[PDB]
Amino acid sequence: DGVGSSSGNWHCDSQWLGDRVITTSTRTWALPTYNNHLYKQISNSTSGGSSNDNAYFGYSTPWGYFDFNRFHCHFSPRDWQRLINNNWGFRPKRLNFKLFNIQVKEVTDNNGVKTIANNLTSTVQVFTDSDYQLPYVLGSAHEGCLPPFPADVFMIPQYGYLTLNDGSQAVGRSSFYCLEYFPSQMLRTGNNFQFSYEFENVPFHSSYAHSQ
Amino acid sequence: QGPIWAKIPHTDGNFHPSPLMGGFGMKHPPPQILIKNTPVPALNSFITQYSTGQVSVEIEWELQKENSKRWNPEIQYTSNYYKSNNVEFAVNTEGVYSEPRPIGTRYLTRNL
Amino acid sequence: VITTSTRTWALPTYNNHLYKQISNSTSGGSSNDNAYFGYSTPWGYFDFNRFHCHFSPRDWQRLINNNWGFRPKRLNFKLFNIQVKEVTDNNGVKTIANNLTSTVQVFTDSDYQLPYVLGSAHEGCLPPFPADVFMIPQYGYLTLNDGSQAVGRSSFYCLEYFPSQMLRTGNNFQFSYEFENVPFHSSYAHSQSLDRLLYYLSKTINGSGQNQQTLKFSVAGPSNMAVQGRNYIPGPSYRQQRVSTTVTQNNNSEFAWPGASSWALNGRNSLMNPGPAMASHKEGEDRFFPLSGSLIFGKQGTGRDNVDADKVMITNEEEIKTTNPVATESYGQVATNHQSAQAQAQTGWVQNQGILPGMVWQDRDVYLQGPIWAKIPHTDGNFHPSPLMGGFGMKHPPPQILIKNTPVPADPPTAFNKDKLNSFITQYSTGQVSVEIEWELQ
Amino acid sequence: DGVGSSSGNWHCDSQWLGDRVITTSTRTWALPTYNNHLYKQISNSTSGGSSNDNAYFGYSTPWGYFDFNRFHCHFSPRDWQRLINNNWGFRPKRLNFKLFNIQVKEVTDNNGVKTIANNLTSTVQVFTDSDYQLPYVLGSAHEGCLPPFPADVFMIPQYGYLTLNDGSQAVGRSSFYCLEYFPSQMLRTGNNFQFSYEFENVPFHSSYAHSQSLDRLMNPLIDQYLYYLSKTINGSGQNQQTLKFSVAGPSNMAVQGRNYIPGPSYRQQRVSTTVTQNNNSEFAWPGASSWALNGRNSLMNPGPAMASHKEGEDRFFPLSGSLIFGKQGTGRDNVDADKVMITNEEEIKTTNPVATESYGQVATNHQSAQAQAQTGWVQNQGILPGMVWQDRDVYLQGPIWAKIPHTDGNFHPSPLMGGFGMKHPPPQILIKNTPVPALNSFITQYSTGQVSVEIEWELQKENSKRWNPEIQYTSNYYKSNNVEFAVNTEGVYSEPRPIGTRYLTRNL
Amino acid sequence: ENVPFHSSYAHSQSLDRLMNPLIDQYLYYLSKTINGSGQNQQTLKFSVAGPSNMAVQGRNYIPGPSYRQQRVSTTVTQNNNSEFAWPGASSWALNGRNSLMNPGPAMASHKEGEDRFFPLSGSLIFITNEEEIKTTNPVATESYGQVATNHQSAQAQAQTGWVQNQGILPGMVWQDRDVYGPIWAKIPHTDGNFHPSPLMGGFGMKH
Amino acid sequence: TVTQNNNSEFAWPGASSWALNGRNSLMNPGPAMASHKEGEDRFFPLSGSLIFGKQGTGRDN
Amino acid sequence: DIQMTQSPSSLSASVGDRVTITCRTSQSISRYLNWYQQKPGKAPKLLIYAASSLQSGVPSRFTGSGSGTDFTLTISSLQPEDFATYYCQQSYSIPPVTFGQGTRVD
Amino acid sequence: EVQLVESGGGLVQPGGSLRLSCAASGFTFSNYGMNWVRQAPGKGLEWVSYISSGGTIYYADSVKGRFTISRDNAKNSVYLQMNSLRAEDTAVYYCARDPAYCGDDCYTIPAHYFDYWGQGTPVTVS
Ligand SMILES: [Ca+2]
Repeated sequence: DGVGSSSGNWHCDSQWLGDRVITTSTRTWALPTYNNHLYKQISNSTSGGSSNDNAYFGYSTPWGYFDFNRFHCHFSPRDWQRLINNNWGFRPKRLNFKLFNIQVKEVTDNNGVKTIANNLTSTVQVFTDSDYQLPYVLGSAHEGCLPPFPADVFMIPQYGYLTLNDGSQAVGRSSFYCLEYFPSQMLRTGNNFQFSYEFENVPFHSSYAHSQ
Repeated sequence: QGPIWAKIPHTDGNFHPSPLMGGFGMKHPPPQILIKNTPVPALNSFITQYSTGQVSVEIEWELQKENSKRWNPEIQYTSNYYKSNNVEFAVNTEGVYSEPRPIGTRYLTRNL
Repeated sequence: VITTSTRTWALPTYNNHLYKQISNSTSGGSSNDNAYFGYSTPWGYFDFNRFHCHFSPRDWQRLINNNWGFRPKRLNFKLFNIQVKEVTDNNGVKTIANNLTSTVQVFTDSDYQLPYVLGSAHEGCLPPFPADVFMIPQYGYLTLNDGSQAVGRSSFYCLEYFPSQMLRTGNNFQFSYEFENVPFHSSYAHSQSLDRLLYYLSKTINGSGQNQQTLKFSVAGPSNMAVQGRNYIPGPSYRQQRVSTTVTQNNNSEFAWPGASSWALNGRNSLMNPGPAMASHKEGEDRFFPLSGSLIFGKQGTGRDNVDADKVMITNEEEIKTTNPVATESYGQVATNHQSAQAQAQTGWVQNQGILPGMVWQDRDVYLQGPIWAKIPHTDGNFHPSPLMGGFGMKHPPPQILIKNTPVPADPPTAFNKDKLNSFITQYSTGQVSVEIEWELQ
Repeated sequence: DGVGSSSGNWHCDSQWLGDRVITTSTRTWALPTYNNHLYKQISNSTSGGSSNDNAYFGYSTPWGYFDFNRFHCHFSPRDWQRLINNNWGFRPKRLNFKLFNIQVKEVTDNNGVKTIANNLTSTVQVFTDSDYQLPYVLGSAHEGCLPPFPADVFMIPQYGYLTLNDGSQAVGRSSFYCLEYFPSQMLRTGNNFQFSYEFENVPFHSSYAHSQSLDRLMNPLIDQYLYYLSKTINGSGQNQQTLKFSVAGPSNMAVQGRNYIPGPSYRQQRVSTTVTQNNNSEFAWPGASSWALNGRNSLMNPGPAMASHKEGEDRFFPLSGSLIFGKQGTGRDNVDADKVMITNEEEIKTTNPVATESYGQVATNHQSAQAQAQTGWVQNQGILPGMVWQDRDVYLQGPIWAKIPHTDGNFHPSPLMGGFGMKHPPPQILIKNTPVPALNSFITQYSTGQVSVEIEWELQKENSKRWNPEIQYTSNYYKSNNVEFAVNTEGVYSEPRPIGTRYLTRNL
Repeated sequence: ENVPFHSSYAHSQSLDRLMNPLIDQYLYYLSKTINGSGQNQQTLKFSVAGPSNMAVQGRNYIPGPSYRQQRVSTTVTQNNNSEFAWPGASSWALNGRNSLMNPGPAMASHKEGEDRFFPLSGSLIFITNEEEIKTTNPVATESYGQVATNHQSAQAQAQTGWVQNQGILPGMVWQDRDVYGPIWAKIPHTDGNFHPSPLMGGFGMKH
Repeated sequence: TVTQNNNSEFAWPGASSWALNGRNSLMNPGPAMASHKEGEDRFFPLSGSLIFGKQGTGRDN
Repeated sequence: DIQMTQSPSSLSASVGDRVTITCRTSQSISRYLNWYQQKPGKAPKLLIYAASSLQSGVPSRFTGSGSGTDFTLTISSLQPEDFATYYCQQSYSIPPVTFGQGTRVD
Repeated sequence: EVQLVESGGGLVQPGGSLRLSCAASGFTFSNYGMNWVRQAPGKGLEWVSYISSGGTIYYADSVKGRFTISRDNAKNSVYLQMNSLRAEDTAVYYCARDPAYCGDDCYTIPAHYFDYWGQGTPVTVS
């Protein structure tokens, strides 16, 4: 919409309404450039691969990703106390995601002194995989999720994946994924991105201890 | 501090798909969100570049209320009253935020 | 009256975008009386709570000469023309350049969920002169402590955990506020006095000698006005020590803290300042003032520490001496015993007196340099909530307005690292603030 | 309706609905015959009346009365936990009372063997005083309330009252009340009794502790624009008088100007838990804070609401300042300190002075060249404009309401033992067995029934933005011989410790 | 304008007798600090407050405020043989001028049983007596009570002190002065007042 | 308490594992099981539970 | 500081015998006397607290009686297990708690 | 069940400094007062210092001004910081629990008798 107009506001709080809780978290992120815009084959033998139990093969990508998959992302310690002392169970229902106030910078190294300035015409590419066609790395208890304390600024982790291997070599069935082969929304400093998600039906997590 | 969901692998069969590190197993979990900086050529030569922005996420949680007829009081999660150098779950003098202990969800009780 | 003030502000980055635990320990001051524990925040805040923010000296003259009373009604606040500057220091000299895409966060605390620091009479208010450019003060708060340590009941607030509006250079912010009904401040001096608005015991003895006891009663009349029956009595008193502006008269010792009147809370002594509203001096003595009993303002350019008496402006409350006792005097006398044939009547001086039925009193006067409102603490009970430094006490005062520069990180490394980013772009913002208050006159 | 048809059901539970709680309690009672159906003048000299401070005059009546005025009547320990951990305040709204399943018995003593049988034609008389015309004895923290544990069967206490006296003698102004001179509903074994009551508007009891103290309300980072008097002399010597002034700021916080001051105090003597530390003399009554009325000294108990001890001084307690409860099975007279539960209000220290400390100092003279500055201690301080204070806390075992005496004036009528002061509290409920003559000769007779009381409570929810977790009331995690707040092997129910309502926090 | 009805009744109960005489309290008090005899006999013993001892029971309300008056007997031989009408008077100072305290805060003129004593400036003299209010109000010629003056210890004995004047406390009740006399008074126009009812009796009014 | 443990390196040798296509993976955390018997708080399963780092904890050993 | 002296500093006895140990204090400590046994190298264990009471988990044979300045510990039906040093301490005058010198049983 | 295990101890030169810790398990540590007592080799039991739940602190006369006692309830540990050690400080130091505990809302009556103890740690000053 404009260079001098904000594309979104700061939302952090929890709303306790009856049988529902709505938690909102807003963080500030910083995305570098990974792999100098390259896809690179990675395996164990590059790192020396001394053990067969540790042998892997795969690819590292220039893309980053967002991970909110830990609980302290969404809950303050007081909201977590308010949850576990009063309730026998809980489960997620709806998800609402927003990405806004994009700022792209350019870095120049002239002799020893670095200099950083705005690049107003640069874009950021973002897409979600809602057909689940990429390898799914979010369920492996990885680092790089939004920080538990809202005042912390965090670095976006680099996306990568593994496929079949024998030792450090590949096999005919191994798959390669170009993430550019996915349509993705492009954003300049005035654009924003949002999408909404509906959790599929899951049983309540049982937050209680049996007395018998 | 723990994980929330996992993706149930796509397979012929599974038993009790609930994930072993804890949390909610799902065949279609929250989707992955991929992001990169579009390359700006200065082609292996480019302008050194990075981005920064605000990200906001919102989850609606459904609650199951405690119905119990237990007479005596429950165990509860509580802070300790006694004096200490720092407040637990707060910043220290250098401004570092720490989480002192892992907190589980199981305090209230039910009959088996 | 509708007053309007516009100013230009500059907002730095406070604490390198960090919350920090602070205490007397960090500062290093050992004393129990001054021990504290709390937090400092990256956030700044706006304070218009002094009168000279909204009033010119002529408007103040126009107000106090023609009116018996006044009190605020409505409020309107605007924040606009936001400019975010970045500072790049290259070798010797630093260059300032506009950052167009940066933001500035602002929110009001309208549920009163944060600690309320605007009632403590602090520096950092809008300056009295409209062409002055002021620095925005840093927000910080105190919690419960034991010595330099927190207890488990101490609370920590993350102001990032409040929804706030993010402003780029073209965006603006505004809100309006309705003052809750408060009594008109009295801005007049009573012409009459409480005692100058039936029989009494004139003589207990006939004359000199033995067994002269008698009871004689006389009419109370204009001849003797001390003994007449009265319906009302002056307000409460908590005595202050008396100090003279002529240094020779005062005792040659350090009695400033030792001789002070104070109150103890949880084992810590606090000076009683300014304290209950009392007359500064008796009629005819202008050289004496109560030790802690008055407000003392610094003159322009006055230093911070150990400045002489000609560098400060000591207010005097003498206007209220009609309904209120003198700060440096006892309230009166009481009987300490039962007289008898064997015992003379004994009396004692009342140094402090609480409320009695039938008291009337005046509050403390307000000044052009003084505070406007305070927040009434949220408690089971209070009496005459009007604040002791002067002004209008309110349970829902004008909300706090919190503002910070959104952190913009420098270039992150090329390989992922899980630590939080400590490397940021040096930055600050500036802009305009306008605050409009509607006042009601009596 | 009938001899073989029940007149009511058993209702005990709590319903947590939004901002409201509805508690219902049903108990089984037994009413004897008191005073052999007689009104009897009582006074101190009948018991010997050795002390003038203890002198009384009044009447004991054949009537009994129902008392539900303690909190554990209406709340289980779990419901009380559920209340105090989640809520900033509460207060009663509606009251609903029922008396049913009346059973009257007759007792016959033939030689040694007693025999008890039903008397189906006997009546019980019950009325409420809703015009408040009787002396109101329910706000005195007396025994005889419905038992905390629902399976206990309790005995109804005997009603009595006091009137004016001089010594043990009466005066012309003393009043006598015949409770028969009140219309009362009569009940046989098929009748039941009920009435409903609406609590008058009261402020929510504050079940929270402040997270700030009255003297720390300042911003620690910023100076005040006020100045204070730092130095009265330049140094050691003669003729060194000076006036120096400094900015009040973060470095010296004791001297800053403040808008509000702590509440009133009436000093208590300080007693230590460790016995050797205390003085070797009898000071229980001699060193006690008291108030005198018409020449009789009454102990000040518990008195104004004040913090029990300074931070870091757990052992000391005000002599009459705190409410002291007995443990289950505690004797009547001269029990040891481990048989009682001394509640301590240390949570109100933020806004209230310590009970065993002076309020502060005042100046006692005019200094001059020939006179040093003199100060003196304030042992008691009444209300000043600008004071703020917290009331006394309520406990699971403590009283709920009191009746505000009917007077020309009062200040902050909230009752000093804790709870909700009311001009029209829940009315007294009087009950007796109607005399059946066998006229000083009667049939020996008693009754029994079920009583259920329902109260609606309004809740004030906790809104806090505090990041870190609260203090909560919690049960002990580790093994023990018994469960706390349960029965032991002999079937006795005990309340192990007193439980206050203040856990959650607020800003000051 | 709207004013509270003047009370024209005498309480039939006293503020310290409001209890049920037949029943114990569930509250305990500290009965003994020493076992008995001589050296090293410290203890803490507690007893139930009940009908036998009515002084030590807990109470929800306390008597009203007091400012002590000097006591004067109608029998002249009893009074001290000196001039104390002005010197031994209770007064309040304003702007350096002393006004006699007349009639003063409403208090009971004398204890029950002593009718020959009256407050020096306590009662209106046309000599009326306020004894009706002795139920909720302290006696004008008596102390309000006692307070502790020190921290006791193994070294220091417990010390008390007499409260000559007492301001308002939370939980006080009191009666105003009786009307005989004046009817109404004007409430002064001020920032604050407490219980504006005039001290010579009658109805206070802002108009 | 480390002196109660055997004086040998059993972190990998004694660990429960599962094998897939000839590669041994540690069983972590594995099936959900109680960590210790009532009364024994000093024992923990070798790979049975989730272990978190404290703030400022290093990467290795 | 209250001084305590256990009278039979050393005691010789055989299984089944009745053993009696007493201590006396300089000033009365009311009913606050506690008894401990300590086997060599082990930490002491509380046997009897508050003069006449008995700690949970300790054999019924042990008994205690006394008040004021005289207290007695009486082992009944002595067994192989209870040959130990025994200590008496007073919890009356605090600080500081005082302990008896110690009595050995053979 | 209730266990106390204390660490620290071992040789220290006279005038030196040592820090004894006592780690507690099997009970809620913040509810109880903790004691250090010491037994000199070939000598009787002696009490050293006390700290209560709310932080009342006592020291023996012989030890006062030198040792300082403290507790950390997050680590379930009580600490004895011993400064200016002397050759009479050689002993086996024990950690002993005081059983008295009433609750949050009422005063606890300190028993000053110790139900549970540690195994002890030796401290040798030479
Ligand atoms: Ca409490």
